Amino acid sequence: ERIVLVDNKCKCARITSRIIRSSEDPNEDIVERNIRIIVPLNNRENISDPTSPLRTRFVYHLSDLCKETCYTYDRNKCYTAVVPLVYGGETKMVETALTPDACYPD
Amino acid sequence: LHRPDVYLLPPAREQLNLRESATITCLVTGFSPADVFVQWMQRGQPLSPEKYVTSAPMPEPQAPGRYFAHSITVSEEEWNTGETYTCVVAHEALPNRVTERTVDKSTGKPTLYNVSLVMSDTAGTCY
Amino acid sequence: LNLRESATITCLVTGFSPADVFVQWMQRGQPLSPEKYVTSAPMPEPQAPGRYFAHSILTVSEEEWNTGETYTCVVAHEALPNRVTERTVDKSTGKPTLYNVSLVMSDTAGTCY
Amino acid sequence: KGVALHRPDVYLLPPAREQLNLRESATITCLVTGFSPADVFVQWMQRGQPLSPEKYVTSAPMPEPQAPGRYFAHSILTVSEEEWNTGETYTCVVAHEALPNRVTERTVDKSTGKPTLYNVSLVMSDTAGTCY
Repeated sequence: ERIVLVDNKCKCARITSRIIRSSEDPNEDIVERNIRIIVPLNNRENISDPTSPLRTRFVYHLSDLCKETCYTYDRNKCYTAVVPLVYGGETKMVETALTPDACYPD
Repeated sequence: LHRPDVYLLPPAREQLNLRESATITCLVTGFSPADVFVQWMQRGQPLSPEKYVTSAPMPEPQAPGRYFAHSITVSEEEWNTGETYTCVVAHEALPNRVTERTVDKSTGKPTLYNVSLVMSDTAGTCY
Repeated sequence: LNLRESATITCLVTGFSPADVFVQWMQRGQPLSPEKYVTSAPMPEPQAPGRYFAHSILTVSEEEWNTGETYTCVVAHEALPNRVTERTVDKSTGKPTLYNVSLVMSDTAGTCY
Repeated sequence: KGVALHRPDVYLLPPAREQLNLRESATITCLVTGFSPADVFVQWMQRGQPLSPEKYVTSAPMPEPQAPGRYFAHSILTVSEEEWNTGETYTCVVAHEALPNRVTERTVDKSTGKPTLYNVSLVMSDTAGTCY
């Protein structure tokens, strides 16, 4: 029986715990904590604005996230800007899509 | 008048190895004024009064105004599943007079971790 | 511990008949003043009729607790063969807590969520 | 009038490192591939400032070998090497009816181009955590 404590996807962490029943021994059951993280390795300090430097120093407080510039993107949430593209005579002041398959309307 | 503090103390292993029983407590302290309620809840059903003993709000030597109290038994082979033995505290100086905290058998000191973290370039969207 | 202001240590005595036990705290060879600790009065046990239980609470700052110290709890009751027993604590009284940390670097290896 | 609006894929390629040895100039490019139909407008923005059209020359779409329906084209810009030595990232825009927004943007500079050094200094602490 694995119990998921927090699955905060902004930091992309899957903190979760399990109990392991031992052999024919007194029931002083052990406690285990599997942790797995994901780092973009290619993103920047600001995940949306294309001006911040590259991600160099990473901080993972395993208590703060369980309640704030979260590193990885999300399945649906994203930030996007607007270009001055005109597209010839027919003016096209069109909103853009910074993240493909993630900035789609939802 | 101020914020009570609640902590959980799991039974010591030396008590459990006797294979006779276990004792679980959640200490409440650093609260003012006195006359603070405590209730024991398990699996959503109320716990019978006799299986727990509640102390009185005595003062503590360090903080004069603040008060502290105590509450406390299960069979040895019952806590192995935990059931987390929830205790809720009802104090006047609380948002909703509820500051529930609970700890199960799994909750506690971890013997080992085997923390296996992965990392790779093809990321950035929490795939 | 995680708020870093002070800590409390508790000594539990259980399953004694009759009443009138004695408890105090021994500090690495020298006693402490009585007001630094609070001893709960004897209380009848619900399950066991003739047995009793009691608590002793001692509060001391975390900063000095970061140093080892002994902080021994000593109890005297007639039922004991020598009429006196005691125990001790420390921050090192925990467990080894084996680690099995594994880390993978290659982006080529297949990853799962 | 009979062509599916396939997703116009856009890639950015930076000047080769060997080109940055004689300290003469550089050459960025953006290529669009796998789309239909033609008549796609492409240009570069420099931190939101429009770039002079004469500074760059784009290509004309031609049929893709593998997929006849898909087309592809290139746009090439030439800049000085010290401009990249100072950073000064740019972005290449697309104008094709396939995308609902009809526009996508990228970003190319020294940092994003083949980082030879990996300064990873991750910190992990408080393994117990407060997660309740």
